[PDB]
Amino acid sequence: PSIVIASAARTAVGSFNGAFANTPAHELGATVISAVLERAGVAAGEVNEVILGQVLPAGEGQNPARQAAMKAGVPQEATAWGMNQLAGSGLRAVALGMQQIATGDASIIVAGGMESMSMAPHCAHLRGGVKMGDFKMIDTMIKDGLTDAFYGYHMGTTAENVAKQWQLSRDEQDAFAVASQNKAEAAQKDGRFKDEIVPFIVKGRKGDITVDADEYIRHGATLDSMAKLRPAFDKEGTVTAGNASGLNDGAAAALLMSEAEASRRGIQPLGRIVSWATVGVDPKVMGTGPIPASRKALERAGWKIGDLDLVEANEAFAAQACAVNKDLGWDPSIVNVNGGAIAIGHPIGASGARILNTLLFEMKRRGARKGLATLCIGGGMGVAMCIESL
Amino acid sequence: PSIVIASAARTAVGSFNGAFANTPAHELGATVISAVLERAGVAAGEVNEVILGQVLPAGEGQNPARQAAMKAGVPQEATAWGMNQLAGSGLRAVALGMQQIATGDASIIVAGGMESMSMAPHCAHLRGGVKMGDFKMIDTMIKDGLTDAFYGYHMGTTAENVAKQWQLSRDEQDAFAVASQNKAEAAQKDGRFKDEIVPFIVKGRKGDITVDADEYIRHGATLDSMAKLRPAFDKEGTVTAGNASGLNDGAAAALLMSEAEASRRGIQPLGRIVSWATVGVDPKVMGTGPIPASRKALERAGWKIGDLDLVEANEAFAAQACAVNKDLGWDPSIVNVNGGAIAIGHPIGASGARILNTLLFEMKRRGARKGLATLCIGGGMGVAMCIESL
Amino acid sequence: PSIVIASAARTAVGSFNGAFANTPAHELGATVISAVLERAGVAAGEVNEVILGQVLPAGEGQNPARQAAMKAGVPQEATAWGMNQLAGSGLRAVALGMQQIATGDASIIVAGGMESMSMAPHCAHLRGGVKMGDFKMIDTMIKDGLTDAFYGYHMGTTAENVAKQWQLSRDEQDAFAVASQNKAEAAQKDGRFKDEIVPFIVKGRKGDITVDADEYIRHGATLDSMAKLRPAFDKEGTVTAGNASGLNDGAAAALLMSEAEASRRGIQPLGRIVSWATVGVDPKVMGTGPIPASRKALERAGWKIGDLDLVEANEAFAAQACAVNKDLGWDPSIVNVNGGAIAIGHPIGASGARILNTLLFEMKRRGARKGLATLCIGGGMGVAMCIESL
Amino acid sequence: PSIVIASAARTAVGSFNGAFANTPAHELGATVISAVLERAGVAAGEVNEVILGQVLPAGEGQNPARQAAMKAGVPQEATAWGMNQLAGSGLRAVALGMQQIATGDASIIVAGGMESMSMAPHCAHLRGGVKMGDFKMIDTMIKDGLTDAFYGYHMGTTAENVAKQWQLSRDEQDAFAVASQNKAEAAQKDGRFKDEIVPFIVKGRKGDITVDADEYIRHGATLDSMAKLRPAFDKEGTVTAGNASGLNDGAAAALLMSEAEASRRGIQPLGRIVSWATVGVDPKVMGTGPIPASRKALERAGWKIGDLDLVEANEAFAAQACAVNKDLGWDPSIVNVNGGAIAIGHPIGASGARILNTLLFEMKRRGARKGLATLCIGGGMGVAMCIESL
Ligand SMILES: CC(=O)SCCNC(=O)CCNC(=O)[C@H](O)C(C)(C)COP(=O)(O)OP(=O)(O)OC[C@H]1O[C@@H](n2cnc3c(N)ncnc32)[C@H](O)[C@@H]1OP(=O)(O)O
Ligand SMILES: CC(=O)SCCNC(=O)CCNC(=O)[C@H](O)C(C)(C)COP(=O)(O)OP(=O)(O)OC[C@H]1O[C@@H](n2cnc3c(N)ncnc32)[C@H](O)[C@@H]1OP(=O)(O)O
Ligand SMILES: CC(=O)SCCNC(=O)CCNC(=O)[C@H](O)C(C)(C)COP(=O)(O)OP(=O)(O)OC[C@H]1O[C@@H](n2cnc3c(N)ncnc32)[C@H](O)[C@@H]1OP(=O)(O)O
Ligand SMILES: CC(=O)SCCNC(=O)CCNC(=O)[C@H](O)C(C)(C)COP(=O)(O)OP(=O)(O)OC[C@H]1O[C@@H](n2cnc3c(N)ncnc32)[C@H](O)[C@@H]1OP(=O)(O)O
Repeated sequence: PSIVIASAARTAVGSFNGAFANTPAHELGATVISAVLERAGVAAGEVNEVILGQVLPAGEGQNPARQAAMKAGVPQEATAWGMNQLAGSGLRAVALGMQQIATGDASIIVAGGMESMSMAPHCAHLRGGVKMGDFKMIDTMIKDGLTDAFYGYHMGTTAENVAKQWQLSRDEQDAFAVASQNKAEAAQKDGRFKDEIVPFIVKGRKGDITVDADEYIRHGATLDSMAKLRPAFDKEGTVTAGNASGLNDGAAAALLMSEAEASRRGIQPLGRIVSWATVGVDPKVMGTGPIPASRKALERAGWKIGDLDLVEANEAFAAQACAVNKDLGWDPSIVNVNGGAIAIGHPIGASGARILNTLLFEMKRRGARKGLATLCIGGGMGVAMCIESL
Repeated sequence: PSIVIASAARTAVGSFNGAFANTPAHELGATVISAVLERAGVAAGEVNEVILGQVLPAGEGQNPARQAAMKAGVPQEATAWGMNQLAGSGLRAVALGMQQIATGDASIIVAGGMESMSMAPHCAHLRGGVKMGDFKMIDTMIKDGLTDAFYGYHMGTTAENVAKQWQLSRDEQDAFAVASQNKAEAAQKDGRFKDEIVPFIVKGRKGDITVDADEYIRHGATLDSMAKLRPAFDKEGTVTAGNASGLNDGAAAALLMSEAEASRRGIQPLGRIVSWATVGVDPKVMGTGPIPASRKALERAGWKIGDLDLVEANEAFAAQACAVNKDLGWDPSIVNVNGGAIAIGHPIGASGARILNTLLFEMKRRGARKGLATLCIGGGMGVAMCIESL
Repeated sequence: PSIVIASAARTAVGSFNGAFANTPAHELGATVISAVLERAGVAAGEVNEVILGQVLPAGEGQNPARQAAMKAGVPQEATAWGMNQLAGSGLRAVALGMQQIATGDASIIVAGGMESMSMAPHCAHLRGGVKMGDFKMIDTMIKDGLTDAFYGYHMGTTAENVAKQWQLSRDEQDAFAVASQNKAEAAQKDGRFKDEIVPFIVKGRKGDITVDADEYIRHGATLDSMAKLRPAFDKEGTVTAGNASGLNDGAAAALLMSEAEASRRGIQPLGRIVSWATVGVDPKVMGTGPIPASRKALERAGWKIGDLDLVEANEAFAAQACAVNKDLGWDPSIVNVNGGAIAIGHPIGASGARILNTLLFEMKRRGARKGLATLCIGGGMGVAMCIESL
Repeated sequence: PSIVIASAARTAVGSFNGAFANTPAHELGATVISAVLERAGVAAGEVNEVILGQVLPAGEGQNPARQAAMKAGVPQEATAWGMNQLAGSGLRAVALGMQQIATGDASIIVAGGMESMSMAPHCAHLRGGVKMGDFKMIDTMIKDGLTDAFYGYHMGTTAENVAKQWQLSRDEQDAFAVASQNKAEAAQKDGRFKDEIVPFIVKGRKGDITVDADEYIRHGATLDSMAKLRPAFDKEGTVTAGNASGLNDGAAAALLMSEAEASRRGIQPLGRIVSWATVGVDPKVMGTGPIPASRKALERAGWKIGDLDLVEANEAFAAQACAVNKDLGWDPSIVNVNGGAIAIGHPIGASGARILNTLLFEMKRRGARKGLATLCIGGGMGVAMCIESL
């Protein structure tokens, strides 16, 4: 089996309670679904299944993947499901879809992720009844997204642990963050994100608004402004809101089919999926996940690390990002060339399809042959995928 | 590629706010994961991944499937993820596991489902705030489990749609339900759930309790107690509390590996998976999903309906189940031989694994060579899987 | 001016989530208003104002006093208002009614209090929105009723403060508590609450229930059952659920007019109000409020402590009740002759009026000439009223 | 007894979720208490009681009036209590305060009201429990403040009832409303609210903000702006957001003592309370309440309507204000000379004190000898107070 990405698309990443503050994930989803269909010239009638990574579905109704697909125009006869491996989710969905094709179960799959961290509700278990006493309304975004289920503290605390292990100074984390911002503002301005982004129309009462730019990138980001910030978790620590990514909203998708199918339709694919791997690590240092993941995927692809021409490695925190780069030893000048999530944002279930978008379109534009996408995963996991240009 | 269910276990299904009223899904999940390992004689450290269907994860912490796997002693090295195709989630998880092993990405998978409908919280989106006026706190079990996203109404209203299209009377669904209650009562007393069920220890403060029996089945179920119930959804309707399944809690799972590996380990498998399928249908008549999904599966196995020795066809509603039997035309004496969900319970994300567990242990008990398991899915889909004993 | 109490009534006192669990305070209020009118031979058309103490009006609608008055058939031309001096409220309401008559602003007032602790809601401020992080749903009963606003701790902690300053042992508190129960039981069995109580009909769907007995009084209370309880507020503390009053529902009221008006009508009044007083104390030892208030009220009446024939002093906690008795030195045999709040219950806003009811019917029964009613108030206050028989 | 108002003060009236959006009512209250004291040259140690009207206390903690008094430095020996007769509260507190002094129960009282509509929580009764389905989180400001308890509709509907009975056109209402804005604007710019307002410091993390000006008054209000609005309550109705008052925060108070005590201390009082009255009306036309109350107060004073030099009549709705003016026949040019609540706001429990404040400082400024303050009250009441200058 030879499976290709025929097309891909993503929304802009919206800031917490910004452009997409009242926009449900399945609407962002539906827009990306329509985009990948139109970009490859495949009708929505020909899609067999839609697979979407989503971490925070509380309150959005039955199977939001099926809602995304129906709104996109996919017919009732196809199928649609969601899945959750946290930040890994959106890239893992892409691997799952490839498997559907490889085992002769489907011809054409749309896979990716969607998230609205904005729209995540607060909740409380209330059936028994609260006879006496205050009770907590729990923020589901914090509880289901950002808190370790075993140790009970924030993901940023695991970033703290990774920093300590690898002895990464505050100045090393800030300098990395300022580079990711500077790279991102540069790509934005030079038009390097227009290709991958499909504009979203936010319908309203007193006017439609078109959103086509990443609103979380901060312009003119400087080391001095990074150095002014207070530590955000450990009170004499090194992780801040400046060297960690944010809470964001968006969606992203790819259309997969067999190489042969693409050639029958005259489609020029963005890449062939050569290998993928998922691996587990200690949850206290979950940011190490991408290391055994990226190395296992490379092993499956039969490739050496120096064979890679481009990498996209999710930047949840500057700490885990510096460490991952240090261990694997690949050339920093080929990693996150258009910036990473510290700058662009981290819409969790979507992020893995997001970075895959960035990779595929950058690989197309510089003529790169081989690349890899990798992310760390809360609870101690990593996921990775190798991509080769045709 | 030939993939087999080495082993399988489920919990008793508990009634709503009943035995597992304060038990999170991942604990019921950890208990079945450990039982599949034990029953097979496989060490937890040999498990590559745990895949669990779960529909209602709100408030349960990051990646509940990872929480289940970790409490069951599966090492940190392994991976876990959750997925949602509503009531088909648990069956689909098994197929996804199968796929992991057939694409050469894994050796040993634990797959199934888990659900606590009792532990599901109420929620509201409150980030923008509520400037003025009343607002609703939403039941996430109804909103995310039992309400159609497209038309707005309860799943029982779809069952009513199918009762009118297939012209099924209230005496025909009442007859169906009592028969299911009688079949499930006779099975329980006969000892025929003992093998599949693993006891679960409810940890309390004033005493542990060991749950090893389904508590939702009602004994001595009469047609008159059925015929004295007012309709739940349509006031001139046929669907009532008694001819529809309940709200339940439980978990259900299966250990997957290749046939060659089952033989190297000296494991005699419960069955070989031969084909599966999912298909979509008109959401208004979602209960019909199992018709095309069973047909596609049966065709992907090269089988005729006639070949089948045993079928488990989830009874969400008597209306949908009466209708599926009518269209397919298999012998109703080989369907849900030990009762159905009307009797037993319908723990949504878990139900598809549940009915697989009953199918496998019954097929072994009687000596049946071929089995089909199938379920309808909210939003309008079906899933099915063909099993063959060795 | 001389103001009399022409008539008085109270409902039975309901247990927390017991007989009155779903009855709003204003329906209790209305039954008592009707009763005081009937008992005096005064028509509702003659009432000028209704004044009701009430601590916990949240969720009850606009001005519950007006709702109570209107339901009892008091004409729209009358006025009605609520007030809050915490447990002082129902007694203060009577002094405020007496003031409207003394200043010539009204002729006939109904005053007292009403409280539904069971029907108190939980609440949160949600207008600004909750951008990120958990929030508490606050129990309004605990927050508005039972928590000190200055120090942040439960009223039971101020009882601990008093026990420590007055060196009152757990043994002494428990004996006081068991004596309260035993006196209240005896009084109930002997019929001594019959006169003061007006029966309340709790309307239902499957039948009405009449409630005319205090349900919180525990029959056969033992010293062993007080002695086994654990401290409720301080782990080396002495105050327990046994030697504190409970959380309760009820209403109580009195009909006030000038002495000259009672004589024109041919009414035999229950008592003349001779004096009242309210004084502040340190919040930390609020249970001491009755000391300065009783002494002030006695000064104003021109009476010595030894002149009193009967005293009702509210027993919020055994600790403060004991301290009050010690400081004042009145003969304990004339205090709370029929038990107090430890046994009967403490429906906050109604209690001041409840104990006045008990005092007036007992004075009448035994022919006592001079009486005092007093209560402590959260936030550090005391209220007292001197009554003389005619 | 002759009782005088020695001094008075109010905060600026804040807009809904505006300047006081996170300021509890008791904080606003404490500032006004300190101000009346400072203005009269009376020490906090001399105050016997504080009486504060307040409609919406839910969530604020035990007895907010005590909390306000304590914050202002009134000694623990003094007493404090809240009351609620709706928009009547803040004026009625003054009359209650006058009564304490007239019956010789106190010498120095601070009386007024406070309200934070912004801080009013949402609530639900959750004790019994919510077994299944959605439930309502009720806005306490609307339920307890603005909804009639007998008919279930907004106060705005009662305004429509009045407009209908009195045949008041939309253009007459919109003219009154624009006049009220234009008079308030003029008075604000001329500095006529300076004397009555005490500045409130809103303590902020990143800077304090001093609030000394009424923020709800619209500058340059046009008739065309009123004329374009949609009816707010009845779809062919006449009452709009423009010709109704708003939802607002504020506090207001007066220091009261005997005329002879003022003389001893050398205080030139703002006024002598000559009479007061409260009367009920039909709830359906509650806006007519000022008519019978103002006539009763004038009767009790021995004054004809034409003896009055200045009137303050609260403007809940233009409709009722117009009705009141037409029935009473007072010269409209002496009524609400500096604008009314349509322009300044309506902080419910504080409103009656706010209008008293305005009346006293205007009477002083122009040398008017005879004044009257009156307001309508939800549930069908009126309150009125007559003042004479010394
Ligand atoms: C495997 C995984 O994927 S784990 C990853 C999952 N995602 C996460 O864990 C998210 C991690 N981040 C978070 O949880 C949150 O965004 C936090 C806690 C770090 C920050 O949240 P907040 O406390 O609300 O920080 P916020 O975004 O407001 O920033 C704080 C201040 O720093 C400023 N700031 C941040 N970055 C910069 C910068 N580069 N330059 C200058 N100023 C900056 C902001 O403007 C802000 O100022 P303000 O509050 O006066 O307006
Ligand atoms: C794709 C899919 O899978 S769609 C399927 C998804 N599943 C569902 O939608 C679940 C459908 N069922 C439901 O929603 C609910 O069970 C309902 C609304 C139908 C009824 O449940 P509830 O409203 O919570 O009521 P409850 O479970 O307490 O039972 C109601 C009454 O019927 C009685 N009852 C129900 N069945 C029977 C029976 N077979 N014999 C005798 N009595 C019965 C109960 O004992 C109870 O009686 P009571 O009022 O005298 O105490
Ligand atoms: C000025 C003023 O007014 S301040 C006063 C205001 N009012 C108050 O502060 C009320 C004080 N009391 C309270 O707040 C509460 O009732 C508390 C916290 C003390 C106890 O509340 P709860 O959690 O409902 O405890 P609860 O009433 O169920 O009692 C606990 C146990 O003690 C037992 N108990 C209580 N009294 C007795 C007794 N006399 N004999 C035997 N057992 C007893 C109960 O039966 C119960 O037993 P269980 O746990 O085995 O079932
Ligand atoms: C006896 C008694 O005391 S009963 C009195 C008790 N109080 C009440 O009953 C309160 C009555 N008022 C209310 O309930 C509310 O203020 C309402 C329902 C009338 C309006 O409230 P809201 O829903 O928040 O509407 P809002 O105040 O935003 O006004 C709506 C629009 O009209 C506009 N508007 C308001 N006043 C004016 C004006 N004078 N000129 C021009 N436009 C105006 C606003 O700017 C707003 O425009 P926008 O939303 O595009 O920015």
